[PDB]
Amino acid sequence: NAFSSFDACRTGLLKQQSAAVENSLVRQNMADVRAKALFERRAVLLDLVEGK
Amino acid sequence: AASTIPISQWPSLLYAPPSSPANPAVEALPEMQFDDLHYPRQMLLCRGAGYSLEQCNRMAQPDARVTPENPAEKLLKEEAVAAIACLSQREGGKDEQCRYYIERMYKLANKE
Amino acid sequence: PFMWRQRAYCAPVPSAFASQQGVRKPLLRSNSESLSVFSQIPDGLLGHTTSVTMGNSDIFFLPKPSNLLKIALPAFVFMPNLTIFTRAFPFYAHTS
Amino acid sequence: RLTFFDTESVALQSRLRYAEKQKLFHQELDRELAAGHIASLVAEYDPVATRLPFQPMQDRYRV
Repeated sequence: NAFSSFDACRTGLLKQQSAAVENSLVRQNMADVRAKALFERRAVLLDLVEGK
Repeated sequence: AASTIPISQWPSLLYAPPSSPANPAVEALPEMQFDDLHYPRQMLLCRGAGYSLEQCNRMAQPDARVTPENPAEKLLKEEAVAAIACLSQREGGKDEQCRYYIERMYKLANKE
Repeated sequence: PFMWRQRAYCAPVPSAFASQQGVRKPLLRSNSESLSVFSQIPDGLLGHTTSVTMGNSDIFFLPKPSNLLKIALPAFVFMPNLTIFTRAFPFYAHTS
Repeated sequence: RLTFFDTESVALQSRLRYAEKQKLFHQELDRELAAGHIASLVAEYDPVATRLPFQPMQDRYRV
């Protein structure tokens, strides 16, 4: 009756860790893609810029 | 008369406060509880058991480990209802219009 | 073991967060050791420091020239005479 | 004196062994508390942040 609760809390922590890893990966990848897109936009704007 | 309480006497001030016209139950102050971990812990345990979020939210229940209920609400029920009726009818007991019921309750609860 | 960011006396020393250093010294130490005297210093000569004794230095000598004096001097009574009226002492001690 | 009239030495030796036990106990206790403080940081630790952009994650950082 006590090992049940212990195992429940245990599996909860494990699931927390897995979900954290997955969500962090997703967020990181989205941010990196956005940064790359911004870099390309800046490249085209520098090709279009004018002055001296 | 009411002298300053230094910061070192605050822990005792919390569980033995000075007298006031509206005092709390000092004997019950160690029994006042309100768990901020109730629902997080419930969800964690259920998800570890293997249930889904919807099942967890349907099985969730509010915490019973809260501050106990006042026994007066069960012992002085009729007198309290009568006092509340008097107040509702007499504008909150202005100019001592519910003194009757209030004094009956006070006597019942205090006994000199 | 409940409020770590608020209880710094129970926290590790800053040399522990550094990840760099026969037998070696321990890598993990706490600030709570400051509350012990012999934590870091040794206990050498611990129960032998109260044994280093030095003698007193008073000399009880004073010349007693009585040829200078020709009169008696008053003297104190230090204890009651129990050799006389021994049996009644508890009964007459409070009088004068 | 030391051969026939000494018990303070034995008493002090016993007390000093007691003191050694006490010292080691306190030391281990403080070490354990500091270790728990450090363990409180494993929750903040995020092994995905070690990942380089557009590269796979390494099991070396305890996936």
